[PDB]
Amino acid sequence: DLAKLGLKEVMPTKINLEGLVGDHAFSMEGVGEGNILEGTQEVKISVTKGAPLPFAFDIVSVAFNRAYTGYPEEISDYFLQSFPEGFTYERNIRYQDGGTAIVKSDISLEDGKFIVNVDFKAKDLRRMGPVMQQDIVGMQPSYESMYTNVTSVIGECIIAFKLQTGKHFTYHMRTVYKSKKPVETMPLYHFIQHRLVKTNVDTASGYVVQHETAIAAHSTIKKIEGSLP
Amino acid sequence: DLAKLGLKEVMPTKINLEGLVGDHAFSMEGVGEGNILEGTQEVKISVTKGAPLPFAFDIVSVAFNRAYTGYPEEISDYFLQSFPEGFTYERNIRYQDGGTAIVKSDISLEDGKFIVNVDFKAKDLRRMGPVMQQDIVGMQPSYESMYTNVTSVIGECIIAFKLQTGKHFTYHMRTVYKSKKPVETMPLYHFIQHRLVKTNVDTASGYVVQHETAIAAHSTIKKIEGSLP
Repeated sequence: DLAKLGLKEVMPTKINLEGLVGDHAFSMEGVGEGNILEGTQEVKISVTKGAPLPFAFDIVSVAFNRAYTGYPEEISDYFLQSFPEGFTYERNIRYQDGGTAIVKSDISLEDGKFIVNVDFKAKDLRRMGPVMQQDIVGMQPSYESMYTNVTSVIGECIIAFKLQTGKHFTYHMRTVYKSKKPVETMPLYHFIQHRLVKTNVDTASGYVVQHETAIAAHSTIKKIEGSLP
Repeated sequence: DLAKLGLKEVMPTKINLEGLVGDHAFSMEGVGEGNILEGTQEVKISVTKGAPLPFAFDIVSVAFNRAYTGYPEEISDYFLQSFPEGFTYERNIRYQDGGTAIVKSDISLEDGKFIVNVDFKAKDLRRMGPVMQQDIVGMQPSYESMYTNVTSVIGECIIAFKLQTGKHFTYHMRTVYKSKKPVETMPLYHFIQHRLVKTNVDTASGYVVQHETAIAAHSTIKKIEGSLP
């Protein structure tokens, strides 16, 4: 199964991010590993150029691979089917205060390692908002709706940053994932539950270790017999 | 418990909707009942004025009461706490094609019956889109993030209409729910899983019976020990 696609159960990954938030350009690197059957991943991230960042780090957490998703056999796995070649995605983010972000990423398979190249561009961020004031402690778990659009897969989600005061600051994320080569079966409508946490925050070392768990599933509410749709 | 709030397990409900979509004004009525502990409801809806509607009915499904939500004891129930007085909500909807909708509703408790008065106003709907062309078969299940904002509760969700061709058409919904009187405890961040189905579609009678199941819960992914937030 995974050997036909050129993958193993525990894949290492290297991710290179080029970012531009407002007028601040920066570059970030991330090295890590994950399990593609259980849908877990853990990456250590550092800032190579542009330090220190004048915004909250957590806005680029979703930029640092849906191959790390736990898919049941009853739901077709688009991302694992996309390999050995990999897949790309274009992702639009609207924050609740009007700010926007655009994330374009390519995920390749090279020497049994997931090589991710991602470009992150944010604009119209409020100077007095929690992102620029860095009042975000982390992300809350989320549910991303996934459905088929001809040959692509669309995922829509509402991400919520928890704030120091206990309040929340949300954004709407819409991603178009495209396999680089044709895929046998396109998936039906389902959800991917995410939980992205920060397992280590070392400000003296300039490293942030984040762990994401992603589990694909249908709704746990049974559809009423003879009902539409 | 429920008797202190003036409620019973199975509450009947009457809902009156005044709507304006584009230049088309209309009025709709709905009579039904639900269980507030299990989080189920079923209402029969008809069009009193403005028939026939030139748009898909399913856009007003979310307008036809979070009191019908199954809440575990470990998650505080804002909506049931809001009673006997009831609660209001203001709801903003952005469709994926640029159209918008505004829903203002009041939910009162009168004679052991949920009396809902809702105003629905939609604009900028595409003439060649699935809403005006009526290509929608129904809603898919969803997950609505719920969190506290001082004294109000904010819920954010992505609703997906299934289309006749099998494709999907989504919209982003953000609702501010406000209890009419103070509430003892405000809830923590959680989700409400919805499944709104159509149990009966009788076009000859002009009636549509819809059933919603709503279950409140935390994330089913265990938070990693010692991680942030």
